[PDB]
Amino acid sequence: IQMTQSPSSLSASVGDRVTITCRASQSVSSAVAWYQQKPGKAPKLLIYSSLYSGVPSRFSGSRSGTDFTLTISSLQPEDFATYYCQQSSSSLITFGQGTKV
Amino acid sequence: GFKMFLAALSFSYIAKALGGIIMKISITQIERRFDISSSLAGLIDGSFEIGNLLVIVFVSYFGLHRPKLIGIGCLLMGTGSILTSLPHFFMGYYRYHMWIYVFMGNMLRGIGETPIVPLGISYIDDFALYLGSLNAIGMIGPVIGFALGSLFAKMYVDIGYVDLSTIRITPKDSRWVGAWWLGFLVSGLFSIISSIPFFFGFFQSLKSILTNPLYVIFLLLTLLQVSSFIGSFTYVFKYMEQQYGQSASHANFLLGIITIPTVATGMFLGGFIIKKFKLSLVGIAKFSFLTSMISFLFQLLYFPLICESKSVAGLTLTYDGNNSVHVDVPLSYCNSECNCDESQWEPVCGNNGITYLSPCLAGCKSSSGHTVFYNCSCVESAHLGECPRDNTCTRKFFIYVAIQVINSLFSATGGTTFILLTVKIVQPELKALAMGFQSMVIRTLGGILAPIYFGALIDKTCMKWSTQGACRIYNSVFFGRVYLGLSIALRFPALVLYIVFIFAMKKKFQG
Amino acid sequence: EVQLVESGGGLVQGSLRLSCAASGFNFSSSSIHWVRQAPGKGLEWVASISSSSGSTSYADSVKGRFTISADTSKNTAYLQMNSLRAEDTAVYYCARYYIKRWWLMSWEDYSMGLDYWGQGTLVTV
Ligand SMILES: CC(C)CCC[C@@H](C)[C@H]1CC[C@H]2[C@@H]3CC=C4C[C@@H](O)CC[C@]4(C)[C@H]3CC[C@]12C
Ligand SMILES: CC(C)CCC[C@@H](C)[C@H]1CC[C@H]2[C@@H]3CC=C4C[C@@H](O)CC[C@]4(C)[C@H]3CC[C@]12C
Ligand SMILES: CC(C)CCC[C@@H](C)[C@H]1CC[C@H]2[C@@H]3CC=C4C[C@@H](O)CC[C@]4(C)[C@H]3CC[C@]12C
Ligand SMILES: *[C@@H]1O[C@H](CO)[C@@H](O)[C@H](O)[C@H]1NC(C)=O
Repeated sequence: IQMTQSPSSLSASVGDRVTITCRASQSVSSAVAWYQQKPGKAPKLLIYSSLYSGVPSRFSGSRSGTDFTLTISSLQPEDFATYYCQQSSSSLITFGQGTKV
Repeated sequence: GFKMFLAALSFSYIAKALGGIIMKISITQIERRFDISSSLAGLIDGSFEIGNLLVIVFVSYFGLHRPKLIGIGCLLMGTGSILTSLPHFFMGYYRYHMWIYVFMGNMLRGIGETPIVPLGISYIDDFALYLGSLNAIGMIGPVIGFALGSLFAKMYVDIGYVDLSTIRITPKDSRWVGAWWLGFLVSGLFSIISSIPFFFGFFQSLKSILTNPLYVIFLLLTLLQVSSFIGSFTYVFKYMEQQYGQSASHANFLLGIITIPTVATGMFLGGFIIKKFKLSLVGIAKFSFLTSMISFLFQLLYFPLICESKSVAGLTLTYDGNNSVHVDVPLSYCNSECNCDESQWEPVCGNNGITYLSPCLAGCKSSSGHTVFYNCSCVESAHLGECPRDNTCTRKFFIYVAIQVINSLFSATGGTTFILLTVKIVQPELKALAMGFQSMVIRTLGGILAPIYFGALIDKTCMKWSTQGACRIYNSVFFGRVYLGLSIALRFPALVLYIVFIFAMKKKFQG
Repeated sequence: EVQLVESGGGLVQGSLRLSCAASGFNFSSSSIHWVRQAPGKGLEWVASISSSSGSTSYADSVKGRFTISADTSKNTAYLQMNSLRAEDTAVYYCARYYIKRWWLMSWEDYSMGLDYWGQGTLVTV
């Protein structure tokens, strides 16, 4: 019902491991989604714990039951944008806060 | 006034249900009287839906004066119910293409029934729940129809024209015909009296209905289930009579006492389960799926309840009753000398428990008149009544009756959800067209076809024909296998489609 | 060839009717959701509707003044605002759930994240 991302701003270099974690406060369910939104563009679905077609094999999602985490093997210059975790239940759609750079 | 219209519409529902029941219970009598096959009887049964289809499209586009048009419809119902009774007066005495009048009477009855449902609710909601009460009062009609049919099937067809002290046959015989005409005439007069107190863009929506995969899957599923239901209820009386050795009147009465209270309680239980436990749409789908599964399992339970073919010398046995066998059966020495038309339907079984086709074909040489024969060479004393069914078939018949009660109850609970599980999946502004298209598809493709292709296979299972006229002996094993396998093959793909529907409906977004 | 075009973004003192024309998929087995993004802020869900039926879902901020509809024949979805006070000046996206196309059988799956979005119209208050 509600999800929040603590990291938000996250600076790193080209060779670095990026970790974005957000927790489902209420009505926990496995229907979690990961979107990458470039400045001034529409968001892009990446993890959703399965790789979307056409997404490079460096984004990964996992959960222990409440800790939904998105990981990037290497932070390329092409993915320096904002990220949102999304809970998509039935009759309810909620979004996180936003994790950039 | 609204109260007078309510009373008149209640009487119209009673008359409609009574006419439907009267037509349904008289089918086998029509087959016997007119010497027609079961496929032709199914065609006559589907002529009602043919007549309804010929006129539903018109009313669906015009509204004029609704009470007047409803009265005209009920008058046409009565006229069709009497037209079908007319061949009784227009024919000679029954001897133990006149069915065209029955066909046209059924068509006229359908044309007359068409206006009552839509125009009635239009007038009800225009000037002002009511529909449920109207159905409850119309449920009185089946009662009256079943009682009258049970009473009239035990009265001879030529009652009032014969002394009746000379009728050799009995209701348990395969040549008996009841007074079905009276039933039809009574329904016609009731409809006429009900009539008396009365005269006092699109194709784009059609595309959307089809473009909806859930609607199409549910339409195919409901079509299959309703076709199976129609093909089972059309020949349930005939199947019971030819499978368990029951008379037409007894079959009508017992099927009525099975159906009336069960339907009356199911119509309420199915609609109360949803409102009491607050079923969601997927919950309603699972409810209907479970009811369909239970009904399918009970249909499977009918298969062990198949009585074996009667021991008949000439069809299932050799003419002497020594070996088993049904066409071009050779003559035994004890029977060859006494040559016979080889076509004499004279059911006379021997104390050997073996039924024989005719006293000549049995080798009998003397007759008592209660008729007893003597010196029957190939019977090794006879009795004119053919040997009846065995205790084992009687216990199977009792189990069949119980399972029929349970199946009828489950059917009602499953049906009520269907309609509720076909509109909630369509836009509110488009529900009327969804209901209408579903009605056209189910009524046409079930009512017009299922009786015909059920009767065709039933005739395929026949073993002795009259004159071909009406079937005399049915292959009981083959009859049961076909009559139940067709329903099973119509219900199993419906089940596979239900799960597909549940699989697809769940993942959907619901507000 | 899935597309989602939004149009109807204009300055308002308030009411506004915005549209999300769709293409490339069977509209009947789909749903349309509106997402609000204030300038410099994050994504916010506004309203949702199912296309097979009249089923709709709404957000807490917008219940008494927001309406959403869908015309199956037109293959588009519509959104209405009323009494536009100075808090709905964001950009409005329209998105659909993922749809599976085994054979000709088309069915959506809400368990899958939005796989196709819209460009967006800027509503000015
Ligand atoms: C007993 C048998 C015949 C029952 C029906 C089974 C088969 C033929 C049915 C089951 C589900 C059906 C599909 C359900 C929905 C659609 C989408 C529609 O836009 C085109 C037809 C199409 C693709 C149907 C084709 C026929 C179909 C595949
Ligand atoms: C003996 C106990 C189980 C009671 C059984 C009652 C009888 C009447 C049965 C017949 C059909 C059944 C329903 C069939 C399907 C559903 C949907 C789902 O929500 C589970 C419960 C529910 C709603 C069932 C409740 C029990 C039920 C109503
Ligand atoms: C059998 C022959 C005539 C072909 C019939 C084709 C079908 C599609 C025709 C015959 C009867 C027609 C229906 C008659 C009644 C209604 C109810 C109305 O509120 C919406 C239109 C609707 C649903 C019509 C749709 C088209 C229709 C269903
Ligand atoms: C049976 O057959 C003859 C006639 O064929 C009859 O007269 C007689 O009484 C009976 N008994 C036997 C066995 O002849």
